[PDB]
Amino acid sequence: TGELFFRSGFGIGMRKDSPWKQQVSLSILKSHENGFMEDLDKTWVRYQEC
Amino acid sequence: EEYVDQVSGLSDKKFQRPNDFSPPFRFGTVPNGSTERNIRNNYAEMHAY
Ligand SMILES: N[C@@H](CCC(=O)O)C(=O)O
Repeated sequence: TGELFFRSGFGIGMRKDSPWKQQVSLSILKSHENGFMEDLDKTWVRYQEC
Repeated sequence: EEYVDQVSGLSDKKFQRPNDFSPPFRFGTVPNGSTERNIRNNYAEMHAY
């Protein structure tokens, strides 16, 4: 019931002095443009049984 | 009662095979943007159409 408020998304937490903090952000944006995260969404999150 | 949508998304038969129906479905976009770059890398024939 109701609308949405405090709209914030999920992320991967990493420490500040991490060498991998740049290669992860370039892989999530690449998986949103080729349709990789919509197979993961229709398999676990979207079979609406009732 | 309640109405229903005409298409289901970008993976519909009307967007992939426009010539296999009635006088073809007419869809397009404005170039020089991000949606054109997204469509070009994922669909070639649809991009040209
Ligand atoms: N926001 C797009 C332009 C608008 C669109 O493509 O829908 C861009 O900066 O390229």
